[PDB]
Amino acid sequence: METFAFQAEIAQLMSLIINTFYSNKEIFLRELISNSSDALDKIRYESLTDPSKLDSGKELHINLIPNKQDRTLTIVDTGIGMTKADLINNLGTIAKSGTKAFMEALQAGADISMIGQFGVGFYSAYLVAEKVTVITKHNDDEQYAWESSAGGSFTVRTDTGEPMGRGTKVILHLKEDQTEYLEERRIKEIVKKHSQFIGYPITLFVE
Ligand SMILES: O=C(N[C@@H]1c2ccccc2-c2c(-c3nc4ccncc4[nH]3)cccc21)c1ccnc2[nH]ccc12
Repeated sequence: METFAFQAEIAQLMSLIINTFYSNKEIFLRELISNSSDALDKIRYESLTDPSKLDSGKELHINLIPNKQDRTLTIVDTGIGMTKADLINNLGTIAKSGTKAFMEALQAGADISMIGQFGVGFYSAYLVAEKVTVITKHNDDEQYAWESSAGGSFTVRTDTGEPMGRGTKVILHLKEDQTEYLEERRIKEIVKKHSQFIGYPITLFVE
């Protein structure tokens, strides 16, 4: 397991998300489902020129998996996934420019719910999670696990878990006071409100 330091910009954004008082937290699901949808679009478009791109799995879907025992909400997609380079360097670049843009928009009057317009909606996960674990598999790399509980650092290591084929799993280790997002009625309510038109089947698992 390797440990990396977040750059100043993104670290500050993560702290604002965790410290700022904001009641409309439910938007985190909309943002994560949107990112899954985008990743699914990417692998699908690539498969149009190179069909073998789907040898690692032809199904294009999104699964929402709540687990009360572990107090986690997992979003799983069979999208393009992320390579090690994406996890450590590429997305670090996007996180910096996106954070800078978003922070300047906030001082103007932009709301936290507009975070997705700046390419850093992923971080809205910290509105409800104390820790986020990302398990991902890209065709050009091996399966990796990225993880961070804020505090200025994150980790990356090869994942020895169940082989995914291709895609991304975003595991949200929910804060003690945010367990409503593990309730079937609550999740269904949110999906219908913000993601009813996503072009991929969204299956809400139950327990
Ligand atoms: O939302 C997605 N991805 C995010 C992301 C988005 C924007 C900026 C950084 C990061 C990041 C980082 C990340 N943030 C950093 C900040 C600084 N340095 C390295 C960094 N890596 C680490 C893991 C995951 C992610 C995503 C991509 C493809 N399909 C997906 N399906 C479901 C999510 C998903």
